[PDB]
Amino acid sequence: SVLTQSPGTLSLSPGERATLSCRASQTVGSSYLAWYQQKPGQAPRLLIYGASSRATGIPDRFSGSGSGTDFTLTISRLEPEDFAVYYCQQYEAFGQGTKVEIKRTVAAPSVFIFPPSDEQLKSGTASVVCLLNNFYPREAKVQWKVDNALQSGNSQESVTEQDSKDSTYSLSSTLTLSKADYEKHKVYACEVTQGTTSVTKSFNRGE
Amino acid sequence: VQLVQSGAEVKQPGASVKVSCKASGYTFSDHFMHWVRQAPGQGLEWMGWINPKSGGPNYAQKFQGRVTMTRDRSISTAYMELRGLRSDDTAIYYCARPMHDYDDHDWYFDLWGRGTLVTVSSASTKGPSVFPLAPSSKSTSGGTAALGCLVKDYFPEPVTVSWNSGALTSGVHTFPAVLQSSGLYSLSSVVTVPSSSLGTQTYICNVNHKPSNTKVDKRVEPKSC
Repeated sequence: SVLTQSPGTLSLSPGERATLSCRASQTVGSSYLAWYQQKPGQAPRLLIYGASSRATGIPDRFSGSGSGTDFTLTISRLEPEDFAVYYCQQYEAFGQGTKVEIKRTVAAPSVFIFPPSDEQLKSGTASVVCLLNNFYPREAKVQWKVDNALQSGNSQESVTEQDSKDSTYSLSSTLTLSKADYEKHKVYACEVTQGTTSVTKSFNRGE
Repeated sequence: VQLVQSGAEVKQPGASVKVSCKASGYTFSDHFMHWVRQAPGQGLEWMGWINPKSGGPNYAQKFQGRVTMTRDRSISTAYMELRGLRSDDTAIYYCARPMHDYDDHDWYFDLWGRGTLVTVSSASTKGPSVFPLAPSSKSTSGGTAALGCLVKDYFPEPVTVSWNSGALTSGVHTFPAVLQSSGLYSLSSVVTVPSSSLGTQTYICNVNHKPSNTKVDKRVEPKSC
């Protein structure tokens, strides 16, 4: 069977009902499904075995149900420790997973840009850092433009986890180039796009 | 009731790695031993199981011909050997024990090991190169200044970054490392501080790379532009 889970990003406020989905289409009806919770740096912990049976030590708020191909894991009230990734398993098949996320008001990123340091230029490598600080939701499109030309394949990005205080995300976007390529252009910018808004922070290489 | 595994290992591409999983607190031969790996950021991937009694395993078709699962009933330790390691074989390898089931469906993994980190890379250990993210007019927006450090070209994981020897913790974001095309990890740590304190307070990032026994302290001096 093939297991599919949705939504993979279920953003809900603490204290409200959370409903998850698992579709075992490539199976008969084998009500031999299971549910797991995994936290970063930890192994998965069994929550539901069978269609609806709770595993030992699992609080009452966790429960499961199913009908043929569609199965649901429901948490009646979201505790602070319930915001994690969840997987469903049938025999040896695993779903792609569902991440439960704290829901908060929309926050615009604080866009900062850092030119390559003079020390790094001496080694023949240039790195330009685009910083997105304390925004929400996690979705955001960062595009590098060098002399008003969109770049492709020469940048990488990483995202921090939800901050423990304000439940926001921070995204880094590093543009990696050579010294020769960095010296042949003046204007460098990253365009952050989020919800009909496109903030573009730029600089000139000299100056 | 516990499942201890072997320590993390690093192997070159094309080599082989063997991971142990010793069982405690239960009868080893009464339950099968399954192996499930998880790539960084991906989901769970079932590999195979092995019968402790007879020793006859069953592998997934993806790993067939590359995985050998054995066991030692004397010490209650199960083994998993993967050969022909590829760059995409970097994953955390767990061992899971299915529980006794009323319907004899021995696939409900209630006991898990802490996992074994297996990293496959053609790179050699290198010290991190730390560069300053100097605050300037391009990072000062209405009384708030942004500065940081770029930890680039280091191998292997992990590194630990602090600020002001741990005295500065508010508004500090250390990003997860990204694997560059050169095979070297590269991350960056940032912090937002009042722009009034740029000319008075000193800010130093503390990058520690225990695998290379290198500890770099970098002072971020503000720019004037």
